[PDB]
Amino acid sequence: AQQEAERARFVVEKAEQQKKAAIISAEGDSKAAELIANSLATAGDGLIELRKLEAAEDIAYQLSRSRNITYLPAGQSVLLQ
Amino acid sequence: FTEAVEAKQVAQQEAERARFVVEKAEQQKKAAIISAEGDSKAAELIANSLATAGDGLIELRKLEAAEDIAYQLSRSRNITYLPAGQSVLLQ
Amino acid sequence: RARFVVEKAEQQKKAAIISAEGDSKAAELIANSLATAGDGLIELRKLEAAEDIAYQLSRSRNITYLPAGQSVLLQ
Amino acid sequence: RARFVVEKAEQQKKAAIISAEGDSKAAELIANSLATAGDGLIELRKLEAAEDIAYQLSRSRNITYLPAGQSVLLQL
Amino acid sequence: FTEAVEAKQVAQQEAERARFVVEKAEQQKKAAIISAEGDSKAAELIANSLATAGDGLIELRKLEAAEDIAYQLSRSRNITYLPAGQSVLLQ
Amino acid sequence: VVEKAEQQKKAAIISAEGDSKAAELIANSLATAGDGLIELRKLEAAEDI
Amino acid sequence: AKQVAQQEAQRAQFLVEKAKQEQRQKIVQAEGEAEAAKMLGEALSKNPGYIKLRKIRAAQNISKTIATSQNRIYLTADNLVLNLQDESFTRGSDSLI
Amino acid sequence: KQVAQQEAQRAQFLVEKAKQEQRQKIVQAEGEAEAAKMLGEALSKNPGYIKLRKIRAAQNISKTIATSQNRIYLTADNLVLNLQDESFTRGSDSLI
Amino acid sequence: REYTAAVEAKQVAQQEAQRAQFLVEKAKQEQRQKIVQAEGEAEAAKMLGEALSKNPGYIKLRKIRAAQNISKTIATSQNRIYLTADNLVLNLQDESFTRGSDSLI
Amino acid sequence: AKQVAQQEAQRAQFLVEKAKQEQRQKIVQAEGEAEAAKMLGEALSKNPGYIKLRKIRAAQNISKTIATSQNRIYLTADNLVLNLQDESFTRGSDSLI
Amino acid sequence: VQAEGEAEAAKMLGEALSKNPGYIKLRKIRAAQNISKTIATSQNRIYLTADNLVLNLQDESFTRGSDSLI
Repeated sequence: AQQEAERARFVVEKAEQQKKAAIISAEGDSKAAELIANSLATAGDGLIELRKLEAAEDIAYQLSRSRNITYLPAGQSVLLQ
Repeated sequence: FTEAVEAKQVAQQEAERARFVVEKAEQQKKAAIISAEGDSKAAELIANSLATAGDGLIELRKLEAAEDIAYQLSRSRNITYLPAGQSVLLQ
Repeated sequence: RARFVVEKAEQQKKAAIISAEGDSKAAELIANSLATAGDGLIELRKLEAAEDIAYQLSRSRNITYLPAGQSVLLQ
Repeated sequence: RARFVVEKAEQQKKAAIISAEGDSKAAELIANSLATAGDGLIELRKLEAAEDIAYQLSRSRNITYLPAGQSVLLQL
Repeated sequence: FTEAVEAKQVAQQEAERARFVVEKAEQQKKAAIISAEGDSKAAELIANSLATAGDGLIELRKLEAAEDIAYQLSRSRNITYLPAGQSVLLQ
Repeated sequence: VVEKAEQQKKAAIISAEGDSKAAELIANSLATAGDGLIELRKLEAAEDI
Repeated sequence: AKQVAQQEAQRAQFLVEKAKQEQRQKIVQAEGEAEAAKMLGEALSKNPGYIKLRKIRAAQNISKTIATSQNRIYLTADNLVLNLQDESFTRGSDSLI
Repeated sequence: KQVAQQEAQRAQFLVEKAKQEQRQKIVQAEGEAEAAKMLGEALSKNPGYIKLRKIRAAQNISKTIATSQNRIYLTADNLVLNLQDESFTRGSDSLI
Repeated sequence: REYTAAVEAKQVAQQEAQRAQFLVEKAKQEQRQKIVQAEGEAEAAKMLGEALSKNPGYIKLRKIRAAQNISKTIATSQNRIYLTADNLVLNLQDESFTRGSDSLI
Repeated sequence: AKQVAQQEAQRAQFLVEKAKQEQRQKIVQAEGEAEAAKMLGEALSKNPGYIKLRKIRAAQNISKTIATSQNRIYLTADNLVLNLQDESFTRGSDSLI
Repeated sequence: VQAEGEAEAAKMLGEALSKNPGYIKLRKIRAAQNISKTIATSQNRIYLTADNLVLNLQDESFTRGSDSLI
């Protein structure tokens, strides 16, 4: 009875707020994509090339402190030290 | 002989038990209809929006899903990532 | 022996008839719905079956997954 | 002794033609039905047999399944 | 109840903290624009020269950087060189 | 070995005649009926092997 | 011996009845599938993007399962999206045109 | 020659066994023929049924091998995790 | 005797059918959840589709950002990870070096 | 029980407020990024050599990083530029031609 | 002496087999069985193909034999 009323309010509120969080994040992504698309449409992908280069620098840094990461030269066979 | 008669009786009772299983299956059919309606309604909403929007939503969902999967599988020593077109090595 | 063979022949034939009825009646129904509607149901069932299979095999220590193309050496 | 061997060969011929007769009767029933119908039964039986075979081999410790081609490995 | 009150207040304070993240993000936007200007001025100078000179430096700089990289990586036992397109067993 | 080989020639001709009579019977029946028997026999032998 | 086996065959007669009950179960499930096929296939015949999104969701659900699995999983590093310098990097956006 | 006498008797027993085998064999074929007509007509309109059956077969096999003592090396395209390859859309592409 | 225990098992089977009735109600709840998520996705799809159809490239930047987030994640993971050395951009002399600048022009 | 559930839903209300602030974070980044796009694309439209040069510097920066890493690295011997007899030796100069 | 035996054998067998060499196919099947019985007690290490077990019902070769009959 009381728990059923609680459940009605809880489930409706939970679904409502989950959808609204999705709406807000979708609107944010849409507006960000709008800002990016309208500029790149006239500028080109030079920005993206620079972003990839510096992202490679950052990724190499982030994975420098880990003995679980190993880099391999595309095509290679078996060894282990 | 007695054990064959006993097993025969067991099979008779099991046939009625299968009737109970069928009742479960008919309730499961009702539940399956409900879930099928849910899938159909969801597919309808999404299909109508994507018919004019395109697959941009799907691309973003794939990117964030890759992030989520990498996170979800981070606490797992039984998972090893290998590069596409590798070779041979154990460790 | 022949009497037992004949009783089992009757019962196996009747079970086969029952199975044929069940399968031909499961078809028709499904086949007609899929004659009108597409294979969307097939693909959706594949997806949820993949989830279910992943779950069913999740507790085995003698099942392993390998990348699609390339054997290596495992540990 | 050799006479019994020859008699066995004759009895084996008789048994062989009994079995072959049964094979041809089965083939006749099934061939006529499938000619009218199609191979839908064949596909269904293959699926059922796949389930059955997986079950029959499930208790063996001598069977290893390898992933659709694939070359060399060893899991330690 | 006797934790959830605080938890919703924590989420409220996390929203306020995210607003402060926006403040530092405004400053990050300023810094990013400055660095973007740096890259665009550098790219402008270099493009104006190379468009008339040819690649030139790019080949020379690749040679110099090969020397530099080999030198920097010389002090490491975690780095090894394998022949191009060819297999190696640990020896 | 030569003495044995003369007797072997006799035995070889006998067995070759047997093989040719078997081949005659089987070749006639297969020429008119088809080679379905052989496919069936392959399956039977797969189980036996 | 044979008469005991004949009584086992009488049990098998009840197992034939059991098979008939199994048949009804199978037909009921098939009816559910037919109704689902009409409803769902209609929607997906316009645009199957739902399936795509569902596949994405399936990936996530599967990752939650195998994250606590006893299985040994070797998995392509392409799932880490770390190789920004390959040709695959742009394919997604290229698909969007 | 006593062994040979017994072996001749065993050959006769095998003749009777073959008679029983023929009876059983024919009856099973009879059931299969009836099933072939009924099922084949339905599947000739749309074999999607067996597609579903195949899916269900996989699930049954899964449940079996989950308890099995066999060593099983599966492919990583099971566990659909590679959202970035061409197989991601393939299913919906065939749906169209 | 033993078949009255069989009857008790049948009573449990009837209760399992009642649990299937429960599952019918549970399926109703699940249907509503799916519908709510689908509405969220449909609205998101319209908004994102407009912007991304004008010019994809937000996707590329988001993918770069995703690579960075993943690198931070896996840097502290328990996974054994074999990457390709091409991620280090050290081979300055090959045909892939100019690839990005070639894409620009 | 009743209130732990409902107040976690209210916590979700505040997580929606947090999502509003997260939205603004993403928009700030997009604004700055759009400005960068304009400047850089125009500068690189005449010649993308800057990218090439930065790529070279990226290599150098990465080589400084990995030189002190715990990471295990297998590189190609072609980075050492030692095979003077290789048919790719002239490639760079051939590009200059 | 052996060559004389082979010449006679060739005349008889060549005549019969020229009508339908399926006899050989049947003989080949029997050879398999005989070889099996031999190698079943052999000291040799034998690596065979799993296709001998006919277990793969999903392979395209499954119908091959019946396709030959068509």
